[PDB]
Amino acid sequence: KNILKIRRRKMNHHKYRKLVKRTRFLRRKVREGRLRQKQVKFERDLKRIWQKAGLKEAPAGWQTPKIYLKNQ
Amino acid sequence: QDDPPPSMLLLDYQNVPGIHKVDDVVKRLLSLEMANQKEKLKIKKMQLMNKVLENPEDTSSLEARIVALTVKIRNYEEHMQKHRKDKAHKRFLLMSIDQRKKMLKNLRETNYAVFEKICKELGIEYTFPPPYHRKAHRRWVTKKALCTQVFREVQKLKKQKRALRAAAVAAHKQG
RNA sequence: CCAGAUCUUAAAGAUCAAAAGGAGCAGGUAUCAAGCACACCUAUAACGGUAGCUCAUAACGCCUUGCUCAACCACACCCC
RNA sequence: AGAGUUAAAUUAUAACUAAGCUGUAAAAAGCCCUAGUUAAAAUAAAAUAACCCACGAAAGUGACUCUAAUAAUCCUGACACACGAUAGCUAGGACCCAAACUGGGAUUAGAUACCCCACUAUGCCUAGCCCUAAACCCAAAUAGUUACAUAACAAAACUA
Ligand SMILES: [K+]
Ligand SMILES: [Mg+2]
Ligand SMILES: [Mg+2]
Ligand SMILES: [Mg+2]
Ligand SMILES: [Mg+2]
Ligand SMILES: [Mg+2]
Ligand SMILES: [Mg+2]
Ligand SMILES: [Mg+2]
Ligand SMILES: [Mg+2]
Ligand SMILES: [Mg+2]
Ligand SMILES: [Mg+2]
Ligand SMILES: [Mg+2]
Ligand SMILES: [Mg+2]
Ligand SMILES: [Mg+2]
Ligand SMILES: [Mg+2]
Ligand SMILES: [Mg+2]
Ligand SMILES: [Mg+2]
Ligand SMILES: [Mg+2]
Ligand SMILES: [Mg+2]
Ligand SMILES: [Mg+2]
Ligand SMILES: [Mg+2]
Ligand SMILES: [Mg+2]
Ligand SMILES: [Mg+2]
Ligand SMILES: [Mg+2]
Ligand SMILES: [Mg+2]
Ligand SMILES: [Mg+2]
Ligand SMILES: [Mg+2]
Ligand SMILES: [Mg+2]
Ligand SMILES: [Mg+2]
Ligand SMILES: [Mg+2]
Repeated sequence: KNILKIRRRKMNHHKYRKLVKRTRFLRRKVREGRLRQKQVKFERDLKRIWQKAGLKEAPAGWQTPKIYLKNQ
Repeated sequence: QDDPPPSMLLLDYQNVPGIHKVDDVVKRLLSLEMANQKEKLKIKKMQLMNKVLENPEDTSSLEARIVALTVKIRNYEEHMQKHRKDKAHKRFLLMSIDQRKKMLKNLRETNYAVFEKICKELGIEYTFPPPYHRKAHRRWVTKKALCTQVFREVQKLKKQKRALRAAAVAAHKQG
């Protein structure tokens, strides 16, 4: 019967939900690490825009927000 | 928005003769005072079409149906303002607007003269459907703001270049 | 569509065809979804004015690669 | 979706009597501030009707009353707009009762399980979020035909 496939998917999900719990703080470090590079790479993309347009400095009053930051 | 007067006979008990000779008691029992919201809508719909429509006896016309939907749309908005957490009526309000929006587009492509009069009288503002419906996330709206601001700054750099630098060359000519 | 080069001669015919342009057709990938000035008007060939242009029928990116064959496109040590 | 309301049960609580009361296949633990009877708020949940099959787009809804009310003159349509049981999160309020976790008892070689007792998150109301299900009638929407014709099984087969 099809139960031979639901059980196989049950064990994999049950083992994955223990791999996250055992190494929860390892994922916390990596997630924040990827978020910093995500923000930094976004800054370089905006920095490329104004440099190629001929300007020397970013337009006055423009401070790039940290979109990938925890807020509410 | 419209406000039907309170002391008015309901739609049905109007054309029958010999009403004004009746005492105030029966007139009170037939006025909008002792009638629920349903009878109020009839008076709103009856008055509204007689002010904007050309031929009131025609119900199958697109303009007549648009007037009918507008009465329901206004009624739903009044209900929504009171019961804010109601979700069944909020869905009805959105679908009623979409149906009126669809019918206004159909009227525009067939009879422009009538469409202009309907749009002006009812206060409806017809906006063309914007192409490429996309979800404006924070990254896109931020980068779009920068590009527009950089574009304005480039204009100032060139505009002052057109003024000062040309004048400096013209200074040699003028002396 | 074709300037220009060359040949012939009665200066108007022909051979090759740059640049520019488009009815249509044209590898893989959307886990590349937004590109960021990519539009236009006036007269000037300036200035001034409008705030637009391309894109889920695949723009903008990335990877692989000569070809649709009387032949065609490209390179001539490297820094297009 | 709002506003108002309560029949049956249960509990705080009081009186009276009794010495035991709960619990299991059998026991222990727990209680003795208890049990039975009479009187009785709040909170929560909605017997029989239902052998009925109605309403909504779906998830859902079946104690009573009132108000508001169920798009389109009646095709298809997304990554767009709106919604989405239960569990879970944030803040305040409620807490009869049920109850993950936890503690005790028993069983067992072990039982951090089934069984018994106690109690918490929580199930509840107001405001916000999360957007997941065997979200399954595993059968997409709109018009139709009973012709042709049985892989199997199931809820017969098919055309635009
Ligand atoms: K009941
Ligand atoms: Mg596996
Ligand atoms: Mg050419
Ligand atoms: Mg020529
Ligand atoms: Mg010539
Ligand atoms: Mg990948
Ligand atoms: Mg070279
Ligand atoms: Mg409510
Ligand atoms: Mg004992
Ligand atoms: Mg007692
Ligand atoms: Mg109490
Ligand atoms: Mg049923
Ligand atoms: Mg429907
Ligand atoms: Mg309906
Ligand atoms: Mg549709
Ligand atoms: Mg939910
Ligand atoms: Mg819940
Ligand atoms: Mg909850
Ligand atoms: Mg949290
Ligand atoms: Mg809480
Ligand atoms: Mg509790
Ligand atoms: Mg309890
Ligand atoms: Mg134990
Ligand atoms: Mg269901
Ligand atoms: Mg499914
Ligand atoms: Mg379905
Ligand atoms: Mg469909
Ligand atoms: Mg339908
Ligand atoms: Mg059908
Ligand atoms: Mg057989």
